[PDB]
Amino acid sequence: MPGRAPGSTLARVGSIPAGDDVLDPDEPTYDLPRVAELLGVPVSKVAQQLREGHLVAVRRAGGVVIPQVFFTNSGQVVKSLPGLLTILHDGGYRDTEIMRWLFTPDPSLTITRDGSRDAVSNARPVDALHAHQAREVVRRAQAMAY
Repeated sequence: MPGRAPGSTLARVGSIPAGDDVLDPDEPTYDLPRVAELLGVPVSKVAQQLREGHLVAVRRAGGVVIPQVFFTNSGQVVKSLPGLLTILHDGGYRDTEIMRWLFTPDPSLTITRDGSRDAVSNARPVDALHAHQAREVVRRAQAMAY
């Protein structure tokens, strides 16, 4: 049928919440001053990234942190990461939910560990995206929402 969809622009911007820390506190994390340090930008620009749906932050004990793993080994944001956020944002998934599936090692996932050559069955999808095996993560994101 002739029926165009008025969904030309996806809503990839909104208010991204910060709530329950999914990663364990011993896992490497970034903090607002540290990200400001990393990108060479003010804290306010870091907050803008968060407002633009480029990055996600969670709260541990009271402090707001951003997992190291959201940034590549080059200290850059993963290109398709705001992309996953786009689909999950449209699906109405909160910060805690995003990291939920993302930090859960999947038994049916067998990927090579980032930095390594070897394959790990039942690994965290984070290593997949960090090693540009992101498509499986995008798939998992899609399956999680739509």
